[PDB]
Amino acid sequence: MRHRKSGRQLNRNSSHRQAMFRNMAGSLVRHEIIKTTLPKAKELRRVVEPLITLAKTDSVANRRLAFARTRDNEIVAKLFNELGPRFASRAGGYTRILKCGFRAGDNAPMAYIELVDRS
Amino acid sequence: AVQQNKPTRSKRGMRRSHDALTAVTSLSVDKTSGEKHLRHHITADGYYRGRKVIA
Amino acid sequence: MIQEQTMLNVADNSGARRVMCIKVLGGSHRRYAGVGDIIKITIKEAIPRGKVKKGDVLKAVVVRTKKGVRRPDGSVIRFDGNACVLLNNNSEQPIGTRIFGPVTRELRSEKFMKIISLAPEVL
Amino acid sequence: IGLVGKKVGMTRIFTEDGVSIPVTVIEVEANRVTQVKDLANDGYRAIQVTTGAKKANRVTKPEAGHFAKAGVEAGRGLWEFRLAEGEEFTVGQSISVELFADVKKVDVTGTSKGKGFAGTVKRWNFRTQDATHGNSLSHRVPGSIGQNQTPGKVFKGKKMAGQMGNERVTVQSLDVVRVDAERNLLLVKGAVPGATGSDLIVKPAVK
Amino acid sequence: SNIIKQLEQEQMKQDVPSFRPGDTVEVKVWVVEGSKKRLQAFEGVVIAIRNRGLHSAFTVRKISNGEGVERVFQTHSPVVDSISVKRRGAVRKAKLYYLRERTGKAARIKERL
RNA sequence: AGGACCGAACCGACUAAUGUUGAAAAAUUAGCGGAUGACUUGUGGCUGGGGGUGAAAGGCCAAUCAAACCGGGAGAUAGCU
RNA sequence: ACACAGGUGGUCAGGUAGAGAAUACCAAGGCGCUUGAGAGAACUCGGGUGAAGGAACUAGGCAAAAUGGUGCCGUAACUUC
RNA sequence: AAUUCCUUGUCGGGUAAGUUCCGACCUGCACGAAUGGCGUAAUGAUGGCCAGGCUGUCUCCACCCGAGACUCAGUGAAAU
RNA sequence: CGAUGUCGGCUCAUCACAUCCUGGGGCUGAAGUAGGUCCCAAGGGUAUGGCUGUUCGCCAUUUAAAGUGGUACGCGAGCUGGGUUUAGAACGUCGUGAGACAGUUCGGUCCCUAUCUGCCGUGGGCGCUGGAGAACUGAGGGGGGCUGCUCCUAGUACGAGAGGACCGGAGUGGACGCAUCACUGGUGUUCGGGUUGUCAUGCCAAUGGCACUGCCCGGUAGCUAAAUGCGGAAGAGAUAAGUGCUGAAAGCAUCUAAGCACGAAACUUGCCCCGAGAUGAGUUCUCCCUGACCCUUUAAGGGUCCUGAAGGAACGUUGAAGACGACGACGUUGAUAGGCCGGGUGUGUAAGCGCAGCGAUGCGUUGAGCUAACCGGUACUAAUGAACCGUGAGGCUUAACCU
Ligand SMILES: [Mg+2]
Ligand SMILES: [Mg+2]
Ligand SMILES: [Mg+2]
Ligand SMILES: [Mg+2]
Ligand SMILES: [Mg+2]
Ligand SMILES: [Mg+2]
Ligand SMILES: [Mg+2]
Ligand SMILES: [Mg+2]
Ligand SMILES: [Mg+2]
Ligand SMILES: [Mg+2]
Ligand SMILES: [Mg+2]
Ligand SMILES: [Mg+2]
Ligand SMILES: [Mg+2]
Ligand SMILES: [Mg+2]
Ligand SMILES: [Mg+2]
Ligand SMILES: [Mg+2]
Ligand SMILES: [Mg+2]
Ligand SMILES: [Mg+2]
Ligand SMILES: [Mg+2]
Ligand SMILES: [Mg+2]
Ligand SMILES: [Mg+2]
Ligand SMILES: [Mg+2]
Ligand SMILES: [Mg+2]
Ligand SMILES: [Mg+2]
Ligand SMILES: [Mg+2]
Ligand SMILES: [Mg+2]
Ligand SMILES: [Mg+2]
Ligand SMILES: [Mg+2]
Ligand SMILES: [Mg+2]
Ligand SMILES: [Mg+2]
Ligand SMILES: [Mg+2]
Ligand SMILES: [Mg+2]
Ligand SMILES: [Mg+2]
Ligand SMILES: [Mg+2]
Ligand SMILES: [Mg+2]
Ligand SMILES: [Mg+2]
Ligand SMILES: [Mg+2]
Ligand SMILES: [Mg+2]
Ligand SMILES: [Mg+2]
Ligand SMILES: [Mg+2]
Ligand SMILES: [Mg+2]
Ligand SMILES: [Mg+2]
Ligand SMILES: [Mg+2]
Ligand SMILES: [Mg+2]
Ligand SMILES: [Mg+2]
Ligand SMILES: [Mg+2]
Ligand SMILES: [Mg+2]
Ligand SMILES: [Mg+2]
Ligand SMILES: [Mg+2]
Ligand SMILES: [Mg+2]
Ligand SMILES: [Mg+2]
Ligand SMILES: [Mg+2]
Ligand SMILES: [Mg+2]
Ligand SMILES: [Mg+2]
Ligand SMILES: [Mg+2]
Ligand SMILES: [Mg+2]
Ligand SMILES: [Mg+2]
Ligand SMILES: [Mg+2]
Ligand SMILES: [Mg+2]
Ligand SMILES: [Mg+2]
Ligand SMILES: [Mg+2]
Ligand SMILES: [Mg+2]
Ligand SMILES: [Mg+2]
Ligand SMILES: [Mg+2]
Ligand SMILES: [Mg+2]
Ligand SMILES: [Mg+2]
Ligand SMILES: [Mg+2]
Ligand SMILES: [Mg+2]
Ligand SMILES: [Mg+2]
Ligand SMILES: [Mg+2]
Ligand SMILES: [Mg+2]
Ligand SMILES: [Mg+2]
Ligand SMILES: [Mg+2]
Ligand SMILES: [Mg+2]
Ligand SMILES: [Mg+2]
Ligand SMILES: [Mg+2]
Ligand SMILES: [Mg+2]
Ligand SMILES: [Mg+2]
Ligand SMILES: [Mg+2]
Ligand SMILES: [Mg+2]
Ligand SMILES: [Mg+2]
Ligand SMILES: [Mg+2]
Ligand SMILES: [Mg+2]
Repeated sequence: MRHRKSGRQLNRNSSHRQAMFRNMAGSLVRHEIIKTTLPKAKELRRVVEPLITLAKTDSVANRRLAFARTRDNEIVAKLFNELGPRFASRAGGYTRILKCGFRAGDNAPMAYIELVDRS
Repeated sequence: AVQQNKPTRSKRGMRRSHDALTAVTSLSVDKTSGEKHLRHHITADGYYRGRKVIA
Repeated sequence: MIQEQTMLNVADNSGARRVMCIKVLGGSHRRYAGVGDIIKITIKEAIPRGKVKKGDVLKAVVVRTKKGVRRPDGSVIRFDGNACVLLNNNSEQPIGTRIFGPVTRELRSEKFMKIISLAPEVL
Repeated sequence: IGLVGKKVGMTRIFTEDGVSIPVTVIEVEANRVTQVKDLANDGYRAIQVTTGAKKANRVTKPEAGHFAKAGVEAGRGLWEFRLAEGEEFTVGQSISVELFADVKKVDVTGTSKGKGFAGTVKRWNFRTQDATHGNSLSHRVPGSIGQNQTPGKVFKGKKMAGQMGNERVTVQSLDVVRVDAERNLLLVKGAVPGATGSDLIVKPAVK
Repeated sequence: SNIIKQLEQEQMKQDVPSFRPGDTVEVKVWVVEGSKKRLQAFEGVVIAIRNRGLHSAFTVRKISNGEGVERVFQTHSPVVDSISVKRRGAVRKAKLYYLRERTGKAARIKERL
């Protein structure tokens, strides 16, 4: 049973779950605030925060490593250029989960997840 | 796997006694934008704990 | 961890080569046997001119298991082959005079002094 | 009487022999006594103990008034131990860990780790049917739970699926290995109930 | 917890050397035959090193008259006395369990320099 | 060369599991047999009910066959329910 | 009977390995299978791995597991050659 | 023996143990010569048995991945 | 017969005593050991395989013993379907023939979403006579009970010998059960690495996708068993069969009619667990509410204004708690979760550069890089100031203290 385990399964096999997590992280880095369901964003916390922690020290090895994590040169360059110095002086916790109601088609409890240095 | 007699409307009402809903207790009225929302939920205009976060 | 229908090899020069356990002795629903345990074996194969014939039934003490035995510290001693030392059916002494391979220290008692004295090593 | 410890973790103790002992580390703080019950007031001879320290803004006013009239610091719970005849405990006393400076065996009682809605094979140690040889939709189901038409009832206490564990269970006569009067530890040998952070009542042994 | 680590480091040993999995090791341990604490010498390669602090272990495997013998020594136990490294081996792995299905010439290891 | 060999199309249907008020009034999945022949298939024709056709099982003849289906004799008859 | 995992004959047949129209990834192209969100209990279905033992299971090695290719060495009893 | 009741006939091999298997004995209830007898290399999604390899088939199950089951929202049957 | 599915195996069992072991005895053609037979006793325990469809059996080998029966020859709305008892086929025999054979081989669909009772778990309502939070006592129920071997007593008693005790004491095992992850290990499709084919990131380099996690190799936490802790008791009560002491009806005798003592794994207890819905609703402790009127049918009555306590509930962050409820922790006066920092473990020398070789590759940087669930810390984000249910001294009759 689920004693001391961590990581929501989210009704998806593992290849699909990892691929949608890096896709949602790319969408968050581009559009700077996204709106998704609540457990998807609660799992996106511990995925999009290691990218910014990795890019808080800029180097070629960490830049290729974030290219492995996100598979996109735009997300990599936007990270290491703008989301590095903006959250330089920030000891973790770069996202701000805001619950916002429900989705009208399947009653999924929605959530607006943004970066804290948004505005 | 199938029933033996027809159950009364008494038994059907007694079983349905639990499936009735409970209401939302009380909506939090925000202090600085005067509108109702759920607890810990952002409103329709976009306020939550005072400040407008969203477009 | 030796069951019925295991196929032990033989760690003495008594004559057998590949023996098969048939009944562990000691209790009802006795499942396994560690080392230093008396089982009953049949003999599948022999050296041609030996003390034992193929198709007999005689007791044997297990001396080496692949599961290993836990010391009172935790040092378990795996081997690479389940072995045994043949015995007699009534008197229960080892039939052979010379033991191949190593032997554990679990075997040392009042009972198996011949086997622990005739082993080359004790591990 | 006993103590109310909190099971920290399990580890080894080595001796100079070379043996290895599975040792559970029950930390035991100074157990405060809150209320001593006798025959004419209450109905039996038994004391009430408490440990730890709860938040002031989490202890409610009945509990806080109870502790403040009792005269001790606001603990974290309550437990009640019977008094064998020959013990007169004061209401302000604070039972230390050196109570076990003489015993060899203790009896440890705690909440076992709840394993869910465990089935029959996990719970009551049933067996299975075959995984091949024709067997269809019945690899681990219970099986026949009664007889034909007489009884015509499943007998009470029939072994079935339910919630395994999360129940007070007690292990009897574990040997105490060490009493640390400095670190406030009781080092026993074996496998006490409960996970890390469980509350265990440790009593001196009966058998 | 820190309490377990306190009780752990108060009786963990102090002179554990730098054996790497592959470096062949001769261990002198305390065997009691009758009533005599003597030493036995178990020498062989080290195929599995496990670190959990006081619960650490290493699995020395040798060939003692054809029948190979593994033995998982508990490191900080006082039933071992001496650990020595005969030669410095070097594999590109960390737990050499592939050595079991090889014998003789096909289970040597290139030396570390 | 072959009613030869191993094997995809294509024809099947040997075993197992899943379904069986299913996705399906016989199927899916994983394996399986033949796969240049007594093969298989498109399109049109032919044989009509005591009749057809049958490498033969009383099989097939429109989800029906120890004698089809539709109408008529016909409100057959029924010492039976 | 259904916007039904079923059935249906011809023509066109790219890249990389491959013997191949198998197979794996692809291009052009086309789609994501008309209910979703959680939680990660029993139990069931499709699967993966497993100590030590290896048919002891059982009606029965049913099912699974293994063996698998190209070139060379080699090959018995029997035989209608 | 696909024919055999008594019958698990008897003897031998195989196995520690073999109502099945294989080889003989003939006492063929009730085989038998084109409704064929007896042989037989090849062939068999065929029948019976043994052995090597292999393995959760099992001693004894344990964990893990997914689809259901369970909870919320929508639509919503059935045999009885 | 407008149907109750019929042998055997698996899985679950439960009961009886006409007992197979273990417990207690009486007799013995009982020296000891091993026994024979009879009486009390059902708490536990009661085998693996070969052949057959088997139950049964025979056999091999253990065991303390491998109980005898019921329970629809228990159990197919739980499971094979080998046999029996469908349609194919054949052999012997019968019948001229269609066909038949408790004769024989070969092959042959086992459906169901649980309404009610039952049972295993877990909740909502209200009650318990003011309300709320805690601990309890225990009426009553359940669980558990098995035993081998070795040694001491002691080769003593006994016996001519061989052999070999009773009673008691100690250890070490089997089977069963509970607990746990510290050890040995398994798993560990979320960690690390190798590697095949191919596609893509313009290309080399480095990486990612896809092929059951592509195939392997290790493996953290967690769950686990083969792994390691523990259990069964001791003792007390009343006893069964049996043994008695004293003792008369019956001057003797007599275990019994008066009286008393001993006596079993059986029953009540002792050990573990549930447990005040135990409506017989118990006990103790703590905390909180100390305001106004208005009315008629005066009542344990209704309505209005102010008040809203103790606490609960809701919401949120969640948990070694969990199907959903429930239980537990926490809500800025804060470590609950995520992040972050340090660590630990895992994998096993990353990238980039430089050197060496023709080149694959090696060397130096390098035990480097990466590191899920673990450990100790840090408010960086998220756990909002509220609003909501709950009220405002708690009836009558008697009795005891008070004045
Ligand atoms: Mg966690
Ligand atoms: Mg879903
Ligand atoms: Mg994949
Ligand atoms: Mg009726
Ligand atoms: Mg309902
Ligand atoms: Mg749980
Ligand atoms: Mg089984
Ligand atoms: Mg079925
Ligand atoms: Mg199945
Ligand atoms: Mg029934
Ligand atoms: Mg009745
Ligand atoms: Mg051909
Ligand atoms: Mg197919
Ligand atoms: Mg072919
Ligand atoms: Mg006609
Ligand atoms: Mg016919
Ligand atoms: Mg038809
Ligand atoms: Mg007709
Ligand atoms: Mg009519
Ligand atoms: Mg007429
Ligand atoms: Mg559709
Ligand atoms: Mg279609
Ligand atoms: Mg192609
Ligand atoms: Mg293809
Ligand atoms: Mg699942
Ligand atoms: Mg497998
Ligand atoms: Mg295995
Ligand atoms: Mg492995
Ligand atoms: Mg293995
Ligand atoms: Mg066999
Ligand atoms: Mg068998
Ligand atoms: Mg069997
Ligand atoms: Mg098969
Ligand atoms: Mg396979
Ligand atoms: Mg016969
Ligand atoms: Mg014979
Ligand atoms: Mg014959
Ligand atoms: Mg005949
Ligand atoms: Mg004939
Ligand atoms: Mg003739
Ligand atoms: Mg056989
Ligand atoms: Mg619904
Ligand atoms: Mg009938
Ligand atoms: Mg009827
Ligand atoms: Mg009796
Ligand atoms: Mg007698
Ligand atoms: Mg009984
Ligand atoms: Mg009874
Ligand atoms: Mg019976
Ligand atoms: Mg009967
Ligand atoms: Mg029956
Ligand atoms: Mg009968
Ligand atoms: Mg049956
Ligand atoms: Mg039934
Ligand atoms: Mg049949
Ligand atoms: Mg027929
Ligand atoms: Mg008949
Ligand atoms: Mg129900
Ligand atoms: Mg309730
Ligand atoms: Mg009781
Ligand atoms: Mg572990
Ligand atoms: Mg651990
Ligand atoms: Mg491991
Ligand atoms: Mg793995
Ligand atoms: Mg593990
Ligand atoms: Mg690639
Ligand atoms: Mg490249
Ligand atoms: Mg792709
Ligand atoms: Mg007693
Ligand atoms: Mg007298
Ligand atoms: Mg007298
Ligand atoms: Mg008495
Ligand atoms: Mg007893
Ligand atoms: Mg008793
Ligand atoms: Mg603080
Ligand atoms: Mg934290
Ligand atoms: Mg390390
Ligand atoms: Mg790399
Ligand atoms: Mg490098
Ligand atoms: Mg170096
Ligand atoms: Mg490292
Ligand atoms: Mg770290
Ligand atoms: Mg911490």
